[PDB]
Amino acid sequence: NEQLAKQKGCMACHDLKAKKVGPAYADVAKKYAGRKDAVDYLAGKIKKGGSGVWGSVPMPPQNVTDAEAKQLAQWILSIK
Amino acid sequence: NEQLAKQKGCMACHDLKAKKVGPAYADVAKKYAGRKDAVDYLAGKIKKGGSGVWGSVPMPPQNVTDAEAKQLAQWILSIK
Ligand code: HEC
Ligand code: HEC
Repeated sequence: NEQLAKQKGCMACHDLKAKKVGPAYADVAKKYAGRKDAVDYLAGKIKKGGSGVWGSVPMPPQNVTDAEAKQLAQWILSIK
Repeated sequence: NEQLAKQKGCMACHDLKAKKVGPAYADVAKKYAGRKDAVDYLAGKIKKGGSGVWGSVPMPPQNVTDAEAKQLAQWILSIK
């Protein structure tokens, strides 16, 4: 039960339910750290959408330019 | 950049950084849905700790009785 989980400190490292469907940007940055094709890969994902890397729920295609997609990819890749 | 990510709606489905190291309970429940040994498995994980199912950061052993471990497992398995 939930009150026992709280009183035991469990909720310091767990949530009940994921608050966001997509991966956290720092986790994306870590997965793709050290890869020369990461910006091109991600900029295309962000623009066209995709599924199956992190799970089965898809990212819909996003309303960004190629420029904006590239920049978002560069920014996410710097997150730490 | 971050302001473009916000203005594009990206933060509806992403965080910058994971807020918790461990999996969300609803995700645990889904992974283990439909398994007769799930309560025994999880009660042991919660009590003894573990790593490598969700990632490499370990769950330390937790200060719970066997009773409490079993109940926490039963509760997490009901989360949806
Ligand atoms: C607004 C322009 C953005 C930007 C910059 C990003 N997203 Fe998403 N995203 C969502 C889901 C469900 C996933 C996982 C897809 C899969 O499992 O393959 C993602 C993934 C990403 C990534 C990583 C891509 C990869 O192949 O590793 C990145 C860099 C990313 N997104 C950026 C879900 C959503 C949304 C839900 C409705 C929304 C809105 C966005 N994402 C928006 C954006
Ligand atoms: C307080 C008593 C609890 C309870 C009920 C649970 N946890 Fe944790 N947990 C943490 C990490 C990093 C993981 C992943 C471990 C790996 O990758 O194998 C987990 C995992 C779990 C599970 C799922 C276990 C499985 O094998 O699928 C469950 C049911 C669970 N925990 C319950 C991290 C932490 C903590 C960080 C310091 C703390 C505190 C807890 N967990 C506490 C608890």
